[PDB]
Amino acid sequence: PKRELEQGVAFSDLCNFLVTPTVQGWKVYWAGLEFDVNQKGITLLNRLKMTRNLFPHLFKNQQSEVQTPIWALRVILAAGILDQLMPLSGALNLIADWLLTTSTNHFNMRTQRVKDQLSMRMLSLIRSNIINFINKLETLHVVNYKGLLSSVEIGTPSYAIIITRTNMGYLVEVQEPDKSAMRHPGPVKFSLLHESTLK
Repeated sequence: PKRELEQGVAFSDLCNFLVTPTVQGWKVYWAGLEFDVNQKGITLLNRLKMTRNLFPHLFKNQQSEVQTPIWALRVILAAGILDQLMPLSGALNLIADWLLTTSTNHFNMRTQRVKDQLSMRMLSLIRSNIINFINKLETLHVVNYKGLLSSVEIGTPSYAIIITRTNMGYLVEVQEPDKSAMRHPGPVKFSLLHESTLK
């Protein structure tokens, strides 16, 4: 049955965040997209917590917590979905949430409605959103003294995402919707994804 095949492939590709260890780090395969995530930049972030004074809310703040590079990738995927989002966006939003607020490799479709939504079209729309987003990110300039764009922000009721281009990769942060971390020393989660990962 055509619907059956279609939904079989969409379910498989959207509900399984596939991670495979490699020599340099990790291969991630999700939604038919492939990423090489390496462990570079990892140690540097621990060590920091000039740049240190630029992002005091991350480095000079006992409420900031460094995450894994895979977490950073997942934040980038969710952001990619949400950025155009701002049809059934219910399913999209669920997916983005799963990606960003959890570390599980499988997406439990709770409702049957959600399951019904999983289709070639949904796969297609998600892939296109994420690719568009990645292209946008690649247009960011490194942090600079002229007025050239270096950050994008994706704000939602539940959380605020901020992604910044620096000489060491994309700095990926999630703060509370209000931006309590920016006083004040509100909580914030963050990491670094090397440039190579998005190419």
